[PDB]
Amino acid sequence: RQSWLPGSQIPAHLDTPAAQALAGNFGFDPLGLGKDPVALRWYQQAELIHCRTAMAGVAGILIPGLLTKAGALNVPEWYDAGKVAIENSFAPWGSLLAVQLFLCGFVEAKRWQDIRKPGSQGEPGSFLGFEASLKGTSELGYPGGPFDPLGLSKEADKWADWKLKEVKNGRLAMLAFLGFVAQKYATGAGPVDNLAAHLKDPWHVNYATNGVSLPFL
Amino acid sequence: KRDAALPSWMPGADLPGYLNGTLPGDFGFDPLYLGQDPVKLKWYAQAELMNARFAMLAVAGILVPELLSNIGFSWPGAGVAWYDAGKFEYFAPASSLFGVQMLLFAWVEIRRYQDFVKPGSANQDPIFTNNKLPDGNEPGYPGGIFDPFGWSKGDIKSLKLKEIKNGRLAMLAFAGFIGQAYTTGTTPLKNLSTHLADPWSTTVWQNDLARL
Amino acid sequence: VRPVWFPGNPPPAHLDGSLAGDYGFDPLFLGQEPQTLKWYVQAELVHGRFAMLGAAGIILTSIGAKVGLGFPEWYDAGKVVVEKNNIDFPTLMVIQFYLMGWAETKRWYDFKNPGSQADGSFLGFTEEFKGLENGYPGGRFFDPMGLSRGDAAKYQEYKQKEVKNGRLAMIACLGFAAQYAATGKGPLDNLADHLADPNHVNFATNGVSIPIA
Amino acid sequence: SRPLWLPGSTPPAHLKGDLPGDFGFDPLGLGANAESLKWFKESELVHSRWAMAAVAGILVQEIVRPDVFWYNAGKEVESPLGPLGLLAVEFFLMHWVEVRRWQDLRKPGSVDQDPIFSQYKLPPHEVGYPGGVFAPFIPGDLAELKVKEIKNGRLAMLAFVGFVMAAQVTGKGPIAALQEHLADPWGTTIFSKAAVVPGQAVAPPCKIPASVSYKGIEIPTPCFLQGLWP
Ligand code: CHL
Ligand code: CHL
Ligand code: CHL
Ligand code: CLA
Ligand code: CLA
Ligand SMILES: CC(/C=C/C=C(C)/C=C/[C@@]12O[C@]1(C)C[C@@H](O)CC2(C)C)=C\C=C\C=C(C)\C=C\C=C(C)\C=C\[C@@]12O[C@]1(C)C[C@@H](O)CC2(C)C
Repeated sequence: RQSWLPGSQIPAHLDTPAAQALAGNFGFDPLGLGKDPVALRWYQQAELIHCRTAMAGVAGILIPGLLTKAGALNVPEWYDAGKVAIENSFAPWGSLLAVQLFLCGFVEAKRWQDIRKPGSQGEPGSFLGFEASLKGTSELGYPGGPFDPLGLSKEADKWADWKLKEVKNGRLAMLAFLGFVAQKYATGAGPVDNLAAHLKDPWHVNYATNGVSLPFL
Repeated sequence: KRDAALPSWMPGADLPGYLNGTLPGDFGFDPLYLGQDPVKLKWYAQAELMNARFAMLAVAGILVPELLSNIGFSWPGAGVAWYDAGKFEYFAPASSLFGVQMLLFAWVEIRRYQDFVKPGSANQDPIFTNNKLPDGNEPGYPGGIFDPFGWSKGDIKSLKLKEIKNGRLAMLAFAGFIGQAYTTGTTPLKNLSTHLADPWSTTVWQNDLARL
Repeated sequence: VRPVWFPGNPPPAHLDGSLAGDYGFDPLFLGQEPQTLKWYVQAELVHGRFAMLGAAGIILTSIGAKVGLGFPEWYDAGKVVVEKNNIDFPTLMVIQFYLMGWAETKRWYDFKNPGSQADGSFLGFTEEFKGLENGYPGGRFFDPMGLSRGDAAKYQEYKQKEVKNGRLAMIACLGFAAQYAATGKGPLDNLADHLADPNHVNFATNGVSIPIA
Repeated sequence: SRPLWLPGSTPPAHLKGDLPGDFGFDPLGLGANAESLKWFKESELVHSRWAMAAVAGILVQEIVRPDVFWYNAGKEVESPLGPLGLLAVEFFLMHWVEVRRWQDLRKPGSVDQDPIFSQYKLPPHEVGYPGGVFAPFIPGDLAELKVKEIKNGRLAMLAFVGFVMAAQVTGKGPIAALQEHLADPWGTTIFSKAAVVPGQAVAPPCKIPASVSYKGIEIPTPCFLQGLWP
């Protein structure tokens, strides 16, 4: 029974067989946000969407950042790319965002109705014959079907392992983005530039000496 | 739980049970227990062959061309460092060659993967249906037309062991090329000549301390 | 029966002599509750063990200063080490709390749930963190020589020796602070002065401890 | 029943005379734990065997090569192999030898086989006393020889420590220091060059230089615990 803190008392609601079926369950819930079984089902979906969104976004800040330093690309800092892109753009940011909310809202709305009634989007005739493939799988938050082109979710032996990798990289990615935001205000430089500075002189270039994080010292 | 009769990377050491000598080069080396899960170890078995076989070709393709140049043999590609072959100008641009490379490799690799997923299912020529590989081949060892000289009909177990030993050494050598080239800044055979010129004062300890 | 801090006074009920260094000294009944007594037993040992390291370190460096080897006084070492070695104090402080925080959190949850740190969670170590008693980790990491796994009679004798040298060290560390505040000199600087003229050089004549003097 | 370090005393329970050189000396009870004694048994032999070779070498160096000070032999010696060339061979060769000896201590009888040559093998033996190739010739009874080995070995371990402190204080070799003692035995004892009493403390000066320049680098050379010298 792996736990975030050995010797601590795991919350009872996280030890139930339903709770232990969740990937990445290390008994971490000190504030008791998941005590209600109905709430935990909703928060699990929130983590998956935050996990997957964070991984896509971090990959879009980090991989372009390294290649930019390597000289294979020329991409501005993630906190400047918004301004640079909108200049040589076919639309203003107001129009671009409004479309984004229609498309994301429509797609998100279908996902929302599946949380309320799992498998309800396979209603015959609701879509133009495509509703059959929108039923999802038996596990909420793992749609599969058209979202799994290579069919990696059809191997029962590897299923639990895959879900653990996703949540682990997802949680790490979520913290990475929080680090990008905190390191922009703290240091006023890019993520890869901050890493370069730390590696040069680790013992003098860190948050303990940035003059922000520890105001008392 | 591993028997003591089998060769051991560290004599007198307990070794994992799942490394029971079935695979070639099974010396029980797995301090991190990476291959504990049989499904994963099934994948890692093929990855070692693929990384090894390419490494053997790559190392052969980095030493022999340089060895010929020193001997004086003259060809237009002579005198080009293994890490400068990319910059060299050929009959076609690098991009066009790269595009052809992926299209050709996409066919063969997916063909190889299909056998791994379902062994024996990719042993037939799509066009000339008469052609076919022997039905007894296992993943990673196609045989048939891939073994024209019939060497696999002899002591196969010894040959598999010899392949993986040479392959593992080749993989280490290539990592040496990257480390040495990135540090020394010269070709591999040049480093060997420097070491032979003065073996005692040319260790990596001497070389790296001087830099920092 | 057993000796007590105040001869003639019966020892408290909650102090039965089982613990090491028990002289029935608890005038304020701070450890009357059995569970709170476990917490303080370990608090005393940690305080005592640190004081022994502190006292030995202060004494040794003071000998280096008097002999002229160039060591600074214990009350100036911190400033000298940082400046001479060019160390960022806030970074050194943070590193200390990561290492102390990890090590000392493990000791915290072993007290709450004994044996919990020996479940193999930490790098697979399953027996070096099990613990022998309250405040006595044991094991082949904290007790490599196995002096707690040999003779049982002598191990109990050492527990008596550990606590009493720990209490003595704790008093000494208070002496270093009080003497520095009153005198402004190093530990062995005070000792040398006393040996010179013990009658006319002591706390009763420093002009501070006894203001009415 | 057997001679003891302090005649008339009772040896500790965990000491019973089974091991060679077992004279019942263990005031701190470091050998009480069975496993700890097994490890400490190995280290005593290794320490003693190294000391005997080291002590013999220092004496022979002074006789053969009086000019060179064994203390300064580290920097004085010059060889084509260079500083780091010598260290490289020493590290790899010692790493192999020590690991194999270490493995036998953990799991005896597992590293007796010769890796390269199959036919050759080490006969069964006790931990710390390899046989076969290591012991081509035995003058007499092993039991007597083992006692002789440790008693000479224990003396050698003290002898080497004597060289270091004599070298650091007198700044001379072992034989050279002895000749000084014979010249003026009364004025050369450690009592006759150091003394501490209430109010005064006199200690000998460290005669080894504070730092040593060796091929462009500075090697610290501190006297051992010079601050606590008498
Ligand atoms: C096993 C795989 C593999 C490895 C380890 C390398 C390793 C290397 N290639 Mg090579 N390549 C590999 C496969 C391939 N390469 C190429 C085509 C090239 C080219 C065209 C070049 C390299 C170069 C390089 C070096 C990059 C570091 C450097 O000096 O950057 C600094 C880069 C430069 C100074 C080059 C600047 C001009 C260049 C025209 C800009 C564009 C470069 C491309 C983005 C390179 C893309 C390579 C990718 C696909 C592996 C390095 C030695 C470069 C080299 O040899 O530099 C001396 C180089 O120019 N490779 C192809 C296509 C057939 C490959 C296909 O698999
Ligand atoms: C949900 C998040 C989460 C949180 C809040 C914690 C919180 C904690 N865990 Mg952790 N864990 C968490 C998830 C998990 N833990 C574990 C498994 C464990 C174990 C096994 C243990 C802890 C322990 C601890 C405690 C460490 C206290 C301390 O001072 O650390 C100080 C922190 C450090 C020393 C490490 C971080 C240092 C620094 C921030 C990063 C430096 C990185 C550089 C590469 C450094 C390089 C330096 C070199 C080159 C010189 C702390 C309460 C320990 C404890 O106290 O147990 C009782 C403990 O033993 N956790 C797992 C795996 C199942 C988790 C999975 O999500
Ligand atoms: C048993 C080992 C051993 C001992 C007891 C000595 C003892 C001595 N050497 Mg010698 N040496 C030894 C091995 C070696 N020395 C040298 C090279 C030198 C030089 C060049 C010099 C000495 C000097 C000295 C003297 C002063 C030492 C001092 O203050 O160091 C202070 C402490 C240090 C400098 C570092 C201490 C290191 C630590 C104890 C062990 C480190 C372990 C490694 C990290 C592990 C990896 C290595 C492998 C081999 C295990 C002293 C008499 C000096 C002298 O002559 O003074 C008058 C001097 O200049 N030695 C080599 C060749 C590489 C050795 C190889 O084994
Ligand atoms: C295939 C293995 C192999 C071989 C035969 C060599 C050979 C050589 N290397 Mg290279 N090297 C290797 C792997 C290898 N290397 C790897 C994997 C790396 C990456 C870490 C490096 C990184 C490296 C550097 C940075 C330097 C060398 C250098 C050297 C030279 C020896 C002096 C030295 O400092 O060595 C250090 C090398 C090692 C300690 C190798 C350790 C790893 C290998 C796999 C150990 C194999 C041991 C095994 C018993 C087999 C021995 C060889 C076999 C043919 C009998 C010599 C030309 C130096 C040079 O060029 O001097 C002029 C130098 O500066 N090597
Ligand atoms: C712990 C053992 C030890 C160590 C570390 C040293 C170290 C040293 N000795 Mg000393 N020596 C020792 C023992 C030791 N000696 C013993 C036992 C003797 C008596 C036989 C001598 C006799 C001696 C003399 C006469 C001289 C030295 C000298 C030296 C110095 C230079 C060595 C050299 O150039 O070798 C170069 C190496 C060779 C030419 C090849 C040596 C091959 C040997 C014999 C192999 C032995 C293998 C065997 C298994 C070892 C078993 C014992 C071991 C496990 C301890 C150096 C400081 C020289 C000096 O004073 O320099 C200033 C010097 O002239 N030594
Ligand atoms: C979604 C996300 C990030 C998304 C990022 C995106 C899309 C970025 C996009 C872009 O960058 C690109 C690619 C390129 C740029 O040019 C443009 C932008 C547009 C900027 C992060 C979430 C990040 C989310 C984070 C950090 C959440 C952390 C939550 C924590 C720690 C909660 C802890 C606990 O709640 C538990 C679990 C249990 C309780 O009992 C106890 C407590 C402690 C309360």
